[PDB]
Amino acid sequence: KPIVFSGAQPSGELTIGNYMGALRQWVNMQDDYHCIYCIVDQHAITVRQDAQKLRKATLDTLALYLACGIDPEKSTIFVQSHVPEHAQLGWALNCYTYFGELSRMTAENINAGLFDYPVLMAADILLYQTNLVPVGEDQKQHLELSRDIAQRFNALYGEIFKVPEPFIPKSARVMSLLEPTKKMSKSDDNRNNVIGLLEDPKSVVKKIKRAVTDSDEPPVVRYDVQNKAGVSNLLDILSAVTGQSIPELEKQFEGKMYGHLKGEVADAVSGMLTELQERYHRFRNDEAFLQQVMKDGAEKASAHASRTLKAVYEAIGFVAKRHH
Amino acid sequence: TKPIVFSGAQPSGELTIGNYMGALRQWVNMQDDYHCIYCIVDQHAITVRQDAQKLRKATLDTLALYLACGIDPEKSTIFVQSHVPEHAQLGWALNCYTYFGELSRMTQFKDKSENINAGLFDYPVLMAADILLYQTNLVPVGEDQKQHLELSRDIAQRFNALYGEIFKVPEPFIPKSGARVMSLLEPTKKMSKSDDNRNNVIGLLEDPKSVVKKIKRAVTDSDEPPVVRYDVQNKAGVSNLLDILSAVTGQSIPELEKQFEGKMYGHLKGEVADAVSGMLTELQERYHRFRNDEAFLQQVMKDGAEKASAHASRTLKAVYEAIGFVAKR
Ligand SMILES: Nc1ncnc2c1ncn2[C@@H]1O[C@H](COP(=O)(O)OC(=O)[C@@H](N)Cc2c[nH]c3ccccc23)[C@@H](O)[C@H]1O
Ligand SMILES: COc1ccc2nc[nH]c2c1
Repeated sequence: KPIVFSGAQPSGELTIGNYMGALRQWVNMQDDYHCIYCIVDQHAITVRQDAQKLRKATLDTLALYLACGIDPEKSTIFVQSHVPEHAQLGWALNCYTYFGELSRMTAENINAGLFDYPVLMAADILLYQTNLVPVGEDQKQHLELSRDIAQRFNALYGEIFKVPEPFIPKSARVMSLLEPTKKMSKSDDNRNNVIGLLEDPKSVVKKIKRAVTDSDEPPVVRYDVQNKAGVSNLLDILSAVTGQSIPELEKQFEGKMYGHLKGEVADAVSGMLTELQERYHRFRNDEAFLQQVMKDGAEKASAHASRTLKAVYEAIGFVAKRHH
Repeated sequence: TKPIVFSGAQPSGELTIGNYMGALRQWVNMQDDYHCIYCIVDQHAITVRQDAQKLRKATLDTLALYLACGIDPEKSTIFVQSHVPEHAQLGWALNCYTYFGELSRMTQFKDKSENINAGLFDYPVLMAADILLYQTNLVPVGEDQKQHLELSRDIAQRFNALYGEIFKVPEPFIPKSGARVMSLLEPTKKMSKSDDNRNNVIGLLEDPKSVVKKIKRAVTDSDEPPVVRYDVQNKAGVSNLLDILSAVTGQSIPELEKQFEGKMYGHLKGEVADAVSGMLTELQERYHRFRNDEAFLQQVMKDGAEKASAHASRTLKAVYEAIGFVAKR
């Protein structure tokens, strides 16, 4: 099976765009690939965090990924800081990364971590002999650096690393509720644009009801991204939840207004979210289960990570560690 | 418990008399008075590109040389940096509490700057992690590491202010003489352990006969008559020789100045060559005994890494608890 590596930020509150797009897709491909999910708490501290919130957010992220359907028996899920090999390889790879490359990544009051984290990101991927990396547009420059580091290192010492590839195929279109041209992003400043995975029925209704549509006369529920971005976004969201086709939904809403569309979308999204929240709260409230998931995952990751690091360390020419 | 001493040296190039006077000499003398931990910093060495076989050999060379200088494994903890994962772990964490401007302003980074890698830029942060891991009180180094040591104090204070008494704020221990030994043919420049011109340097593993010839050819000055007195502006070479003689013998500069009244640079150089040649002969005798005893070197690295890991993990656990990571179970 090809190895897939995904970094999960313990800070990003996931939206329905994250779930119905990328996540639900990957939950269904756990028997096709050897998937690795890394909760990146060492990346998170590049921005200053409240200590207690970061600890909570780490566990919130673990429970939500399990709630979405990540299976710790099939996939490997773990906390980044629990595996020392990431930092160990991170430093080694600093020495085979040009300063110019990090300065070219798109002044003196910035912390060194925020400047230097793309090297740790490269080490995260290269530790596990990774074949595929699903990235957004924003993470593409980081993957190229990881690929350039791997090729540069292999040219000097032989075939130590796999040169990773991006996962090209896309999933599910979910746009922002008040700016349907812009995609629904977890990083969005305005939260009225997004529907979080842990939102209750009343909060979704309020946000869906206020979603921008259009001033067509008569009002007509038809798919058209150019001219009816808002109405089209609501149909896409409804299609993603229920599995019904857009033309099937256009037939369903024939002679119906936007208020009735918005009601069916709110009803459907909350039906999906309520099952996901049952799972979330059940996993999140069981500390013994979360501890056992983290131990097994870190144990799995560390076994594989140490094999690569030992080869990296042997190649560079360090004296081998004495054990007992 | 005793206050803690930590220091380290790179296994790259070949250690000089400069490295001995500014650091190793103080390391040997501190062993009973304080709890001493000394480290071979192979992770710092790879910031400059090494041959793989040369790096492995240089690590074991450096270990043997510590032992030959008088670093006793029964008194001090001696280990290889890469054998303790906690150095890289804390190093990353301290990156997030170090400003970019602090690293870009570094003298040592600018001088070292074809292969300008991120490790060379990020060098002082890992050095801070080396020191702060062991609750270090004193750091015996040469003058050229003063700026690096300032940053690890700043980092320690900055972190402690936010999270409490996690680190000790370390203090430099720079010697009165031999803190900055200068090049023999270029006494305005520091003696390096990777100088292209080898005649600038007195290697610790260099043939004493060859070392005596380098001292004889060391540049002095055009003063008429020749006078042996300390003056780094106008008499850099003579001052460097007086400084070397002071540090080997333990005698002060004014003591030596009186001793050389009415004498010239032939007497000065004869004394320096004699004192240094005798020290390196004895040092190299002990060296080959330790260096060829692989089982002894294997046991020192094992015991040292074990002692280091126990202490380093105590500090890292508290750092990780403070910053808000979920603890490893
Ligand atoms: N010409 C000279 N005259 C007098 N002293 C000198 C001369 N050249 C070097 N030194 C001193 O020798 C020690 C080793 O330096 P390295 O370059 O091996 O290695 C270095 O420059 C350190 N960054 C290694 C290190 C890494 N982590 C640490 C933590 C604590 C202390 C030291 C370290 C140093 O103390 C240095 O000040
Ligand atoms: C890029 O990752 C790393 C890893 C360990 C480190 N220690 C100091 N800087 C570091 C950077």
